[PDB]
Amino acid sequence: SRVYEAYPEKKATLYFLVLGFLALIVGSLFGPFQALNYGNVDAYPLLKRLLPFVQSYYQGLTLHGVLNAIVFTQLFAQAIMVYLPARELNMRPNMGLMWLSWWMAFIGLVVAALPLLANEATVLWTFYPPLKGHWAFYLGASVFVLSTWVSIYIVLDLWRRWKAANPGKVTPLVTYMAVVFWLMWFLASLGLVLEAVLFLLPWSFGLVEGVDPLVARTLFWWTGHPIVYFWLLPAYAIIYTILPKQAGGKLVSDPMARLAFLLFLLLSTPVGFHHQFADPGIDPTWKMIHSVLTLFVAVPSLMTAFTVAASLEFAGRLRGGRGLFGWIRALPWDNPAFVAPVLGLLGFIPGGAGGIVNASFTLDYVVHNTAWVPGHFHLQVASLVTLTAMGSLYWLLPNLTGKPISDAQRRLGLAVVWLWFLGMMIMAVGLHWAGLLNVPRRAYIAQVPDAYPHAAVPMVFNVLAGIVLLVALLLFIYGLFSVLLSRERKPELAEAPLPFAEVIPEDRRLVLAMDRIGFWFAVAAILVVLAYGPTLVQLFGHLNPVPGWRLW
Amino acid sequence: DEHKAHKAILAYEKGWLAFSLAMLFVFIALIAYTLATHTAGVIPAGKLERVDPTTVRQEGPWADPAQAVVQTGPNQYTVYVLAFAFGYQPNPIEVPQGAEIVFKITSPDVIHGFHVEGTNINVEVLPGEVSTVRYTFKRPGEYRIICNQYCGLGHQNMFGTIVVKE
Amino acid sequence: KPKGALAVILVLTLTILVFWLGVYAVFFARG
Ligand code: HAS
Ligand code: HEM
Ligand SMILES: CCCCCCCC/C=C/CCCCCCCC(=O)OC[C@H](O)CO
Ligand SMILES: CCCCCCCC/C=C\CCCCCCCC(=O)OC[C@H](O)CO
Ligand SMILES: CCCCCCCC/C=C\CCCCCCCC(=O)OC[C@H](O)CO
Ligand SMILES: CCCCCCCC/C=C\CCCCCCCC(=O)OC[C@H](O)CO
Ligand SMILES: CCCCCCCC/C=C\CCCCCCCC(=O)OC[C@H](O)CO
Ligand SMILES: CCCCCCCC/C=C\CCCCCCCC(=O)OC[C@H](O)CO
Ligand SMILES: CCCCCCCC/C=C\CCCCCCCC(=O)OC[C@H](O)CO
Ligand SMILES: CCCCCCCC/C=C\CCCCCCCC(=O)OC[C@H](O)CO
Ligand code: CUA
Ligand SMILES: [O-][O-]
Ligand SMILES: [Cu+2]
Repeated sequence: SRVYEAYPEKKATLYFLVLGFLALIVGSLFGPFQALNYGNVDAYPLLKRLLPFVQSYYQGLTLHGVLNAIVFTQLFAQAIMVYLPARELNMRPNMGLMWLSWWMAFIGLVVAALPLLANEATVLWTFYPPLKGHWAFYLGASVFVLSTWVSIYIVLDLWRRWKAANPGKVTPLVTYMAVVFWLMWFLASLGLVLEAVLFLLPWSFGLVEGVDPLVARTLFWWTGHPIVYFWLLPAYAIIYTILPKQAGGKLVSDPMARLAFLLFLLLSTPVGFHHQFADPGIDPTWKMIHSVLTLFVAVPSLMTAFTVAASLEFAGRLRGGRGLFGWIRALPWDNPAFVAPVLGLLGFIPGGAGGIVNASFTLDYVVHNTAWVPGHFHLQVASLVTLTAMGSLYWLLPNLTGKPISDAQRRLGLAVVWLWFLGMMIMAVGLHWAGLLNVPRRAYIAQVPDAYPHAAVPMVFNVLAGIVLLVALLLFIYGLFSVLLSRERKPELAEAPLPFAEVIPEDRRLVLAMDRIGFWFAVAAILVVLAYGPTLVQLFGHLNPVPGWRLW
Repeated sequence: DEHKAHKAILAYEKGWLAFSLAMLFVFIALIAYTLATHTAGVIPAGKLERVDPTTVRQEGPWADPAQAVVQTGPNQYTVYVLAFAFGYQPNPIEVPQGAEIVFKITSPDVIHGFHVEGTNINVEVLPGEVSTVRYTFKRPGEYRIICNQYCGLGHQNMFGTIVVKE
Repeated sequence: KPKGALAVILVLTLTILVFWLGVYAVFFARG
């Protein structure tokens, strides 16, 4: 193609998307089965005829976790948060590096997959020691995640190059977001990298007899929280800089948008103890500090809610809608690229609400490790992030391929988006509710059918969600292939501008402060030292490694 | 109109951001409170107390389950619980109602949950560490312990029992 | 005034509050 000759970043981007969705599809095959399980219905005999390599509910659960929460979300982030700044800056990302990042991701994913498919690493996506997986799982996962360090390089490159040609100009919006995002992702990433290099790899290679569980978990959750922000921000970039165009309006504030991002750089990483509220050997004063900081990181989404709601209202008003509710009907509800994100945001209301409870230190003892947690996150990632990614098919795919979306394809997109949204909501009810009834997360409950009689009601929701989502998923498979494998090509589509919104003047002072990135980067990194340093120093000073086990 | 909508949008967002901040602060204050009551007993002890999971069943307080329940105060019992694949010892745990129970829980294998159905006890149990938590059972009877951390193929059926005597 | 935006944050504030005091109530019942 002449267009790929001129915009090679289109094709690398496409590869990240497709691989991402393929990861999503396979990971998601296990969802309906898990939903049916949380409804006390056992359809694994079915799954095991259809996919004979699957040995247990927990192998399936690992695949689901790893492929949906690690692989898909990452590919997506790398697609969005590279290509978008590249288009706004109208500059070419380093193509050698972009390809390198892709191969790393693909290679690492392939290597990790082998043990997973072979049933040699049925730990889960959290891989907590001393459950001990195959070295290939840890190594494949490490190289997969490391793929992102290249992405970080790519975007800082593009950035500095733009600044050099444009001294004394403020960073453009998407690029500002992309930069604070990647720098955030860098600090965040170090927890897991540390964990894999100092403990998990030597351990799985047989170089050390055991790992200290508590240090593993503490390092893990260093990365483990900001990762969800690393998953979320690609969606927010789109929600902020694109959706307002799609809805028929404008972004009501660039500075507000920058502020939210900035806050995530500063606050996404020093918070991980909120996943360790029930852990021994971690001081309660530290748990409380981390809790307070977690309530703070809620703030940029509290902000986002308003910035975004106000933008959608503005779009709705521009298109004629009047009243308290009129601006809602006025929006482009026929357009899957608008619908998917907005619906995602609706679910995000109870989502963030669950998050907020989780954050509150003692309140966590009510819900910790119950079905409530899955209830919270499906709202956030399986719903908001996923739907946002889904709706990008309908504007990004054509932009990247020149492949057109038929009227028929659009209608199916709408169906897919709504059914997925709704199935996620139904499920969200069954899980939260089952969680409050003390049902454990990560558990093959259908195989202990008389264990949770009090959950009879939420169980019907989970079954229902289960069937609804299987339908939605089936229809997304057929949907995605129909576009991807489609005949027609209209190259005028690939040469179109991306639908970036215009901004509605102004706190230039604020924008300038927010643009002192190096400064904010350092601050954020200082916060991680202050919030993790004291505890890690004490943990490392008293390591207590323990034998690994394979209980599957 | 565009200029005006912008100022009004911005003006109210500040309203919201200050209220949201207030609300968050009040939650902080309400968590602080819980921290000061007995309800806070279920927060683990932040102190490191290392053990050897390879010998814990052969020597030390976890070696003989029938002696796990030790009176350590006038109205206080310490209980050495082992969480393991796939169950808890002793079974059952027997404690008096109204007494304050310092659970000291460890694992010989892998991580397990220790979630006492009906109560706020919900603590990760890591091999090599003793998790310490405290609770006063106010109502007598039978409480189920659920393992709520994946621990291998027997996870779904790993349950224990605490009996609280009148 | 951004009346619709405001209504979105009302719903959100109420959701947070139903959730939070909800769980706080459950924490104490189990305490
Ligand atoms: C991408 C996905 C994720 C996000 C986002 C996320 C958000 C939060 N999380 Fe979380 N969560 C926790 C804290 C929260 C808090 C404070 C937030 C906050 O960031 C939430 C703030 C968000 C809001 C306050 C919502 C704002 C509303 C918006 C933006 C929508 C407005 C609507 C509009 C505009 C539409 C209007 C349109 C119209 C047309 C009307 C805690 C603890 O403190 C735990 C551990 C609990 C335990 O015991 O394990 C945890 C665990 C999880 C797990 C489980 C990990 C595991 O495997 O063990 C995952 C996957 C995860 C995902 C995600 N989480 N969460
Ligand atoms: C087809 C749609 C989906 C359905 C039917 C569904 C349903 C399920 C169920 C019922 C659980 C809880 C299992 C348990 O606690 O034992 C679960 C686990 C999980 N879900 Fe999904 N799933 C969906 C798609 C996805 C998506 C797209 C995300 C990520 C973007 C996601 C990521 C996760 C992860 C990370 C877990 C927790 C795994 C663990 O504890 O190890 N799901 N989902
Ligand atoms: C288009 C996407 C939306 C899909 C929504 C589909 C609606 C689900 C079916 C409802 C009919 C009622 C079904 C009741 C018939 C059998 C139920 C039953 O007997 O329960 C199972 C069994 O007892 C234990 O294995
Ligand atoms: C128990 C939970 C399960 C039940 C699920 C309920 C959750 C909320 C669902 C939808 C709200 C969406 C509100 C906005 C709807 C947009 C449709 C609209 O306004 O249509 C106008 C017309 O099409 C001109 O374009
Ligand atoms: C046509 C599109 C609309 C249709 C949407 C459906 C309506 C929503 C409500 C319930 C469906 C429930 C289906 C659940 C299937 C069986 C539930 C089950 O297994 O129940 C066990 C029972 O409580 C103990 O034996
Ligand atoms: C139990 C606790 C009770 C909770 C009950 C729900 C409370 C709703 C939340 C916030 C209300 C804030 C709205 C007040 C309006 C702020 C005014 C403002 O900021 O306006 C500036 C502008 O200049 C003027 O024209
Ligand atoms: C403009 C207004 C400014 C005023 C702003 C104040 C907001 C008021 C809300 C909460 C205060 C916290 C009250 C703390 C009392 C908690 C007691 C409780 O809930 O008791 C539980 C249990 O019964 C014991 O063991
Ligand atoms: C829309 C979603 C609707 C959500 C619906 C909310 C329902 C859950 C309510 C409370 C959970 C609190 C459970 C507390 C358990 C108390 C049972 C108890 O005390 O049992 C043990 C005792 O030992 C016996 O002797
Ligand atoms: C528009 C999209 C926004 C979505 C907003 C969803 C927010 C969830 C709010 C309420 C659900 C709870 C239903 C009612 C509360 C149940 C309390 C209850 O019954 O408590 C049990 C108690 O033990 C007595 O039996
Ligand atoms: C709409 C889609 C989103 C999914 C919906 C999520 C539902 C969970 C919501 C709120 C739970 C709030 C806690 C409510 C617990 C009720 C019980 C109560 O109020 O507690 C008193 C009693 O002492 C008990 O034992
Ligand atoms: Cu022990 Cu799950
Ligand atoms: O992660 O919340
Ligand atoms: Cu987190």
